[PDB]
Amino acid sequence: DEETLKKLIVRLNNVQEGKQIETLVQILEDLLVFTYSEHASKLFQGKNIHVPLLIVLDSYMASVQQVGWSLLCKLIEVCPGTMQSLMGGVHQLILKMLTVHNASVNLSVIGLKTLDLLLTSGKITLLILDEESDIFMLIFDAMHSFPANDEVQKLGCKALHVLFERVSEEQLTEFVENKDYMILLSALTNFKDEEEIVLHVLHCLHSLAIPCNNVEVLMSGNVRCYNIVVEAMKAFPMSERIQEVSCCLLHRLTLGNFFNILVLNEVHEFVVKAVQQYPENAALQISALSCLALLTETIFLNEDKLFWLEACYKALTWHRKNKHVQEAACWALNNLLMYQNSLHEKIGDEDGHFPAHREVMLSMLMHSSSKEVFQASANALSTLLEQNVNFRKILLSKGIHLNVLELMQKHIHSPEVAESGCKMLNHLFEGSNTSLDIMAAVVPKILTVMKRHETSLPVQLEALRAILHFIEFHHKLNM
Amino acid sequence: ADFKLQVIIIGSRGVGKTSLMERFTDDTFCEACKSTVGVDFKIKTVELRGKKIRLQIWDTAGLERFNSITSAYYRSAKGIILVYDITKKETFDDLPKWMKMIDKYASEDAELLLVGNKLDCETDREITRQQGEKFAQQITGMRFCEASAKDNFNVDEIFLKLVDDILKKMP
Ligand SMILES: Nc1nc2c(ncn2[C@@H]2O[C@H](COP(=O)(O)OP(=O)(O)NP(=O)(O)O)[C@@H](O)[C@H]2O)c(=O)[nH]1
Ligand SMILES: [Mg+2]
Repeated sequence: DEETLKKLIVRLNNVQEGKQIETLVQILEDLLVFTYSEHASKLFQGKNIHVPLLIVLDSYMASVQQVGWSLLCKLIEVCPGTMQSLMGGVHQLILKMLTVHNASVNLSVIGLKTLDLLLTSGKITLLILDEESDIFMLIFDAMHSFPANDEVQKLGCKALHVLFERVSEEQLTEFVENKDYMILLSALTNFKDEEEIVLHVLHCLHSLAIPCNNVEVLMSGNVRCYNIVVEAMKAFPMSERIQEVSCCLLHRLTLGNFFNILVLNEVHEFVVKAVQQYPENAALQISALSCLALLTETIFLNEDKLFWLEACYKALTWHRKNKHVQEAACWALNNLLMYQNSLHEKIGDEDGHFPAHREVMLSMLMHSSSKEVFQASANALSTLLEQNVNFRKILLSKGIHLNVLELMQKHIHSPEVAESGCKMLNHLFEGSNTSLDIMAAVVPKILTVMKRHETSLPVQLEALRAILHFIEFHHKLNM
Repeated sequence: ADFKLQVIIIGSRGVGKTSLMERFTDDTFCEACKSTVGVDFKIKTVELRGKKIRLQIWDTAGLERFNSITSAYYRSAKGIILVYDITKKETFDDLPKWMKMIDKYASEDAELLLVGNKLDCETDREITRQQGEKFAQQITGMRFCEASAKDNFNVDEIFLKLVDDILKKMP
């Protein structure tokens, strides 16, 4: 019972013989996996006795360090309070424990396992990073020395996936100094069929495509980031994790070099399948619809039309309460309709056709408080009106003109929303009547939006186009 | 990283543009070099003239179908390299069209260098050796320096002489 553990602590607290001790805690390892009770609830072990027994009594030893750093990981799972006591040490110890034992494929798996079980806390990652060890050198050396071992490659990578998110914005640009690229990418080659390795490698590559002097080296021809496509095609056709991570990476890669992606046809034919197959993971939508709204000029400069629009309507309808989904989705719908005129005939209120104009209308009227959604929504209702003479008769009756003028006057301190709303008011009225109350209510608001942005070249162009539609009865028109 | 360049490599297909870019940047060579499906980088860092130089090498297609897409990149190119294979004569006679595209799209500070590839078949060379500078008797920036990718003969001479000729002029 507990008195046995008291004897064990009394034995481990006093070092007399260097070899017998490795029995006592070893029996404790049995009581570690003996699930008869949580007898390790005293909190005396594993945090104040076992760390001095683990660093002092055998620093260099594989005698005691192996079973000690195995007991610590078996303890952290069952006894939870140790996760609060390890920091707030265990972090100066583990770097030396990886440094000294640099040459064991069976004593580094347990070090990286304690690392991948330890970094999940936070506030110990920070204390590991601020040290003399430079832990990335240690994990990269352990990955370099051990190919074909399935657990150093994983339990690593998963320990980088959580360590690259908080490093720097300059150390990240440094690791593209012919390092990250070789170890991380190669693991992808040896274990291209195991899931978790590929998912964590896609995560890690996603986490160092953040700078701008790094998207060049990743999209280059020496380490070509079209491993995203093979990963999305073979090692995970039907698992949302790798699809979401791969596609967010592909959204991050589309800098000013589009004509590498879209020409290599498998980098715009696969993102569309990732949208249409998974319409219920909002991160996938806010990545993919933005990526395809960027790439659509190139993918239509070179059916293929019908790809996006069903998915964009499904994204508008479902994720109503989100703002990023609606911004990106109506962005993609606008930039699809503006570069493929034919399916203008396929977006309407009648049967079969999709009623997306009502959805963009309600998606603007809900999210009044945000400038980006009104920006992209006015750009998406502009194109949906300039090629039709029947959508400018429903919105004119439902009352969208008062609503868009109140929206413009609420966001009075931005030129983007003024320009987009003024373009909507210009396209909406053309070829209609004007019951003088409409003009008497509108034209002061457009003049207010005209003398508060007196530098922007399209906010008076669109304005001195839009006011042109409005310029007894004489005893009212004189007034 | 003190300076970035934009040196492009243009030429009719089959000559070996990709082979020269590979011999300069990563020294690899496979005889069945798959043709470039479009444009492609191959980034390089060279240290010369007391400066670090981030050289970008845009390898281009060479077909007639992609001739529009490549047209987007002739503007920023600090130095343009034109190539013709000495075994096929029409691969040299394309050069009026390439020079037309250069004179249409390029800038004013764009040095234009000609390179003859695959010199190890000089004994089978259906194009001579004198014809190069004889064609380069046009605008005086047009150098000429034959080389050969598969045998690594005068390969890096091309790029090093070109980057020296570039950065010896601009401040
Ligand atoms: N012996 C020898 N063979 C060469 C040399 N350069 C190219 N070749 C051969 O010629 C082939 C032509 O392919 P490639 O290098 O792509 O020519 P390319 O004009 O650049 N093709 P593209 O521009 O369409 O990408 C090469 O695959 C190689 O077998 C050279 O210097 N010597
Ligand atoms: Mg080639």
